[PDB]
Amino acid sequence: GSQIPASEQETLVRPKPLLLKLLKSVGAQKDTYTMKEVLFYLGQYIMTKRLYDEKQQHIVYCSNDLLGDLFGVPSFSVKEHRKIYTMIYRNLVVVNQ
Amino acid sequence: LTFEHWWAQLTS
Repeated sequence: GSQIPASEQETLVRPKPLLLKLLKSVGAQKDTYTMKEVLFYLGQYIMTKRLYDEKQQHIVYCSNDLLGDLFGVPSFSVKEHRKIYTMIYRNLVVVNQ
Repeated sequence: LTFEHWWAQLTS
């Protein structure tokens, strides 16, 4: 299933300002998280704003969203696990690996 | 097929 090792999913991170604001918009309460929590809130964010395509729900559109500015892409496929993590890492600092 | 189905696969 997941293309990301479980151990990496437990990496402790400190999101940068903009990403932090995005997570807090959906309930996030901390300054540091594990990647698993970052991915949880990010999912809630996309689900809530309905950024995914209705017909092909793995396609996410973000050209007119803060998420687009954060990922540097107009859209992406949820199926590209490694690519999503890579885009996420540029918006945070790794605390403990 | 749903967004959450696909999204849930990223996490083990």
